[PDB]
Amino acid sequence: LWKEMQYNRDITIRFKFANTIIKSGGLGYKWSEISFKPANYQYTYTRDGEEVTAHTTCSVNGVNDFSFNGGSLPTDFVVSKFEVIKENSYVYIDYWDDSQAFRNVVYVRSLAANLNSVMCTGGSYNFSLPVGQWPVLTGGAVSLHSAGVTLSTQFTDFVSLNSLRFRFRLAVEEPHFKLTRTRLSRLYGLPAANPNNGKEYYEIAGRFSLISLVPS
Amino acid sequence: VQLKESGPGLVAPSQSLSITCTVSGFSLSRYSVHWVRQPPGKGLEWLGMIWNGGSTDYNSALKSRLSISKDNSQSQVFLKLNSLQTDDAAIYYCARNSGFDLFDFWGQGTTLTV
Amino acid sequence: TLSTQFTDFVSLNSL
Amino acid sequence: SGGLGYKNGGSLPTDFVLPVGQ
Amino acid sequence: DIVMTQSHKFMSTSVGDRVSITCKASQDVTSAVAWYQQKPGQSPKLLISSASYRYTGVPDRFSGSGSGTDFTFTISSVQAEDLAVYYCQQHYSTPPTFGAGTKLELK
Repeated sequence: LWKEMQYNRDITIRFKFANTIIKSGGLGYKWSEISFKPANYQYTYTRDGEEVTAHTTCSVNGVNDFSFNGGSLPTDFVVSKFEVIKENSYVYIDYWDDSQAFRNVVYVRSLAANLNSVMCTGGSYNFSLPVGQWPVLTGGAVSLHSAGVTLSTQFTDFVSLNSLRFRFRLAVEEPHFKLTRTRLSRLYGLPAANPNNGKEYYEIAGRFSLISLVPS
Repeated sequence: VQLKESGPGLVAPSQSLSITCTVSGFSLSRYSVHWVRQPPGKGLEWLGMIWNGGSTDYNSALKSRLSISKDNSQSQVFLKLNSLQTDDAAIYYCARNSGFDLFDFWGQGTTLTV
Repeated sequence: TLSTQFTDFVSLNSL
Repeated sequence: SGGLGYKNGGSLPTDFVLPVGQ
Repeated sequence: DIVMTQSHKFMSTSVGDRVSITCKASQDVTSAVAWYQQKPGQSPKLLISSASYRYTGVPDRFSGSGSGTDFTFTISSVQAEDLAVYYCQQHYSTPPTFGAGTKLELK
């Protein structure tokens, strides 16, 4: 004895990035990896005069990885791998909430959502050489445009665990990024050196629409 | 891409109202349509919105009067508003949603005299 | 693990 | 008869009252 | 139901000059304000989608800036076609709320 029900409610998504930098063993002129890493965030906002607490996990896929070769001497500046996101790539945002509307996202008929767009811009990162002038990687920007939503549940032995996923499409914007003291020719994208530019969070606001099968 | 309004133009108080917004150049199963109005000497006000699938969001003050529905085969969206008074005299528009609430393309607009 | 992707009122399932 | 080629199973666009399905 | 108030109702300018139009929001709207243009005998048209992002088919002399509660709108050079009334919108919460309206006058 079941029934279908509709929920039209607002949503705010607050998230941020993370990274991982490592160096290679030796005299100290060569870097090994400048890559991305997932990040978590916890916050509290109000809809309809009621406080809700939510959580967010941000990851990435489809990543373009670059390189630079300064020479073969022991004192040459070599970056073995740094990676950007540009125009053929996706960024993934998980989301779950404290409301009574997420108690009914078990058996879902349909789900759609209208969201704003946000721009993520880059910062700066000094490559610290022990002798000589330091190079620096600076710039970059992309914009995030929405895509579909995915619900996935996982059947282990103990208890079911499910998660909800927002997908986003990218489009490159200005300014370009550059590395100094080298020959990299002013490319586009958002690298993983200083991705969230000293800010506390990014923010996307919108509204969704959920139809689900509930007991009666 | 166009939007075209049509209505009576003149009506007695405490009566009904029926306006059809005929769309062209896009489909009503991929985009969503707004309704707004502007009284004489007033700013623009928001009335309603129908989603891609048939589902509506309404204004809180005018919730117990109006209803929005659409036809997908013959591409049109119609509006109804009953128990009208001398305050409801305005010019009604129909617009298309682009992002969250950005009003991208606009209609020609018909006026209502009471 | 069962996932479902919602594109235009049609479920796109995978196992 | 009608748009999208599905059409009482409900009142949605994609329900039988077929392009995708069995 | 965020109230969006505009301070002035009329502006005056020469055949080439800079124009400044502002409006304030009641609560904190994180950089989500649109701008519109309705010429007489016409329908409105969208110009600036976000707080600073221009639209595709817009002349270059239009620009916008501001965040938080204060939001401004500027024009670099005036024309004879630029006589209209201008509006600022709020697209952060559930009812979208327009402003009062500021009319430009040719002097």
